[PDB]
Amino acid sequence: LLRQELSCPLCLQLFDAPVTAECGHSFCRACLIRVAGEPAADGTVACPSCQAPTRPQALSTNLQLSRLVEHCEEHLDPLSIYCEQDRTLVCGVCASLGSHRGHRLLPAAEAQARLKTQLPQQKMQLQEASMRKEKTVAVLEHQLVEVEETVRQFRGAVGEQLGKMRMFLAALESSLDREAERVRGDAGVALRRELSSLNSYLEQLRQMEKVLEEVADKPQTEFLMKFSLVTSRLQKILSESPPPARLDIQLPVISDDFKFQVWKHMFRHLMPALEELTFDPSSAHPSLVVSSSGRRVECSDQKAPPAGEDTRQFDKAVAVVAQQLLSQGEHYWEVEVGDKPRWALGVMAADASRRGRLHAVPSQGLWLLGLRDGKILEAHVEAKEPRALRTPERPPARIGLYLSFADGVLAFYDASNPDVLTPIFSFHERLPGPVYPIFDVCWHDKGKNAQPLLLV
Amino acid sequence: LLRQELSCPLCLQLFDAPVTAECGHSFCRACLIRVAGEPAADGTVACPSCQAPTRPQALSTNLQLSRLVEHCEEHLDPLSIYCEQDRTLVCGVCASLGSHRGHRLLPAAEAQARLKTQLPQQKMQLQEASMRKEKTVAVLEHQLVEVEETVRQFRGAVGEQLGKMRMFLAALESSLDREAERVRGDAGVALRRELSSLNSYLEQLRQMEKVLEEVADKPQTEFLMKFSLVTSRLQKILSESPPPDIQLPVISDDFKFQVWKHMFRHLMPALEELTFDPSSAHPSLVVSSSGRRVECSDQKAPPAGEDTRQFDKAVAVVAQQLLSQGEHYWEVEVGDKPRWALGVMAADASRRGRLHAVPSQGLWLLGLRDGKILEAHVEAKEPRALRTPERPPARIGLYLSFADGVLAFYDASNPDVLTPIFSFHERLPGPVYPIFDVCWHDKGKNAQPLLLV
Ligand SMILES: [Zn+2]
Ligand SMILES: [Zn+2]
Ligand SMILES: [Zn+2]
Ligand SMILES: [Zn+2]
Ligand SMILES: [Zn+2]
Ligand SMILES: [Zn+2]
Ligand SMILES: [Zn+2]
Repeated sequence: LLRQELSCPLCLQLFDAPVTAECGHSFCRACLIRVAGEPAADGTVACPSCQAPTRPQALSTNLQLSRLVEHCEEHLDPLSIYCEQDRTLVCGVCASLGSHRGHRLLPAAEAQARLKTQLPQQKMQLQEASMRKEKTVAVLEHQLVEVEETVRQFRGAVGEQLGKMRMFLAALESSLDREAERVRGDAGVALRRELSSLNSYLEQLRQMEKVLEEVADKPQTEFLMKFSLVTSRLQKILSESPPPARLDIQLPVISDDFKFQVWKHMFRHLMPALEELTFDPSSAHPSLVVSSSGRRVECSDQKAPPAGEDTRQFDKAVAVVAQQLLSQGEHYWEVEVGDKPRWALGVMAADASRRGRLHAVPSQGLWLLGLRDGKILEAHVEAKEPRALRTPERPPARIGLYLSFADGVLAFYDASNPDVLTPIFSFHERLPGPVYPIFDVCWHDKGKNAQPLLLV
Repeated sequence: LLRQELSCPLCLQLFDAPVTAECGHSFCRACLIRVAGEPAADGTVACPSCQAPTRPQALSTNLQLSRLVEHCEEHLDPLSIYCEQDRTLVCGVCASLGSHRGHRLLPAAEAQARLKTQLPQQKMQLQEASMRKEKTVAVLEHQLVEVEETVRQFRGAVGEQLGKMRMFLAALESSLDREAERVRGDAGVALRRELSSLNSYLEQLRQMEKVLEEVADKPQTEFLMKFSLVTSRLQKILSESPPPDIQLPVISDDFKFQVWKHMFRHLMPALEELTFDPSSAHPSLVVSSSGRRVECSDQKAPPAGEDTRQFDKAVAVVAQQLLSQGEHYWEVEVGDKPRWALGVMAADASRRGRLHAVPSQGLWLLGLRDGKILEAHVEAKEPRALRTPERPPARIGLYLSFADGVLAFYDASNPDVLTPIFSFHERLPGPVYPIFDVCWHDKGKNAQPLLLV
């Protein structure tokens, strides 16, 4: 093992006084010194091999292998043959004795000729190992940068999740403390108006008391003069007898009901940017009259003219789609429905045969929903039969809708109060998209389906 | 026909030079120039009775008798006769001429004798006016203190309303970014260990290349030495052939909802480490663990006593303490309990007599029997129920605020978050007591141990 366990990959010197580390390794001194990079100034001097460090300040000087050691230094006979059964080089005397008296072999000259011939193949394996190690280096850089930049995206989402409600709270507190401060200004004006009034009154009253104290002993003429003057002024200020009442504030004060309604108002007012970039009539229909930037809809008393047959347009399906749709991000918009007693909403891809709303259900991804007669829901869902819902204790007025993607986050909830929305139903599952959601209003229907339909 | 401008009715002093201004009033200047309170030292422009735009240099004056005279002295006849149709006292010439040739009057003496008699009565009226002025000053101070203390309460509610979610967001971001930093540390440990490995590999590869470059032209002995050494080490490293992914739960797209869910939990109102009260305790509800955890067994119970603070038949529990301001939150578990009851009552109803005691007298009820048959009653014939959700119910949450009667108790099928399924709506003067009851064993299975906090 002079060349098997006593083979330093760095030195192959005359091994004596090996340095032992807490990793469980024995090695040489300058051989290990040849490794550069990490001095104790930058930190640990860990073993690059076995995940167990050892500082140069924890010397456990153990020379066990150096004392286990004992041309050739044993026979003056140079190393002679590499064993072909043991796969080991020894010297002729040291080989025949001990190790290699009983194996199969190949002669030394032939073996070294084989090696001197095969040299470039091992060099190619060397540069191939270098190529693989650099492939792994590139994987390392790509993985580390992808991780830290995904962290960049996550911390940015954190930043925006902060910013939404942070700016909301700042704006609400500022608005309402300025409201309170303007009430302060009004009350201050009132109190200083009464201040000026009553301050003039009492100041001149005490002036009057001192003046009468002086005038109590004047001759009869000016005596009566001042008497008449004071009589007139006192009768005037008693005619100006103001019957005063208190103020009776009705300022909305911080109770402990606010939390619910204010928290709904923020739950609504969480809203990213504008979606006032309108629709596409690419499959529009006859029976409707539109206005208000082409947005408010109804029907009128003019029979509707038919349309020539076209491939994309429906046979009769009187519905509407829009223009924009993405496959990333978030979007919001707001509508109202008025007194409309029957309508329908759903969504469809490029796959269905648009001409004909015959038997066609979300079984093929032809997603449906509708309602008749005020509140009578008809939920055609992944079952050929509709379902119903609540009859709420108040009529529904507006609608508001929002889209997020990764979960197929579809959102459409009533907004009968612009301060606060009220949920109706959702389906927490994913849709690939973007295909279009489509929305339908029925015909004139004798004028019964002819009452206005709002939007902004 | 007011003669009020004999002098200024608000100054009663020397030369005035009356101002005819756009306020609709006749003004002086020294009246409030010598005296502060409505001063020009800060830019005041208001009338103490109208508050109209007016400046002190719009003079349109009269100096008739001021230039004439230097006692009436318009005739060298002092004021002589008081007039009664107009309540004026003038001199014979100035009265009879013009003003007072045709009125009711008092010539000489009775009126001024009345005045000399009534002097102290008008002084007493002056004391009354002083008392009224002090009433108005006290109203001023009361308004000042109410205003500044309303500012106190509003700014304090603002501070705490900030602090709750401000500390919540800070804590959540800190916890999760430190979690991210620890994931960074893990990735750093992996990359630096592989760094040490591969840098040692390439460094000793460079050593091998330089050694072979130097030594490729040496004698055969050390040649064969190197041959065997490299053979052994290279077959060792080919045996050491490495045969080579974070699953971090990322934010969802509905993620905003769950973040709001956890905030809805950790809103952090006051803590209620104050459990039930055995002020009317009974046998079959054994309590332990600082009066928290309760059980019961198959040994019959001593019969009922009779006193003030004890129930009719209900072997049940009442509460110790309750105030009239603030908020109180808690989270509960029910185990496999299929039947129980909770409610609230005032100091008026009797705890004796198990007849149909109902919220008809404001004795508000809620209960459950037989697995999931909910029974929540108000003044009617039968208690009501609701949809029975599918995912198994585990835990409960409850909340109280006082001034608005904010009563709350909602499902918490995951203790992280509650979901509103059933509660009532009333404001109570209070504080009236919450009471709690568990029914019998029914072979043991109707009575299983109970917990809170
Ligand atoms: Zn060495
Ligand atoms: Zn030998
Ligand atoms: Zn051998
Ligand atoms: Zn004056
Ligand atoms: Zn005025
Ligand atoms: Zn006269
Ligand atoms: Zn008269």
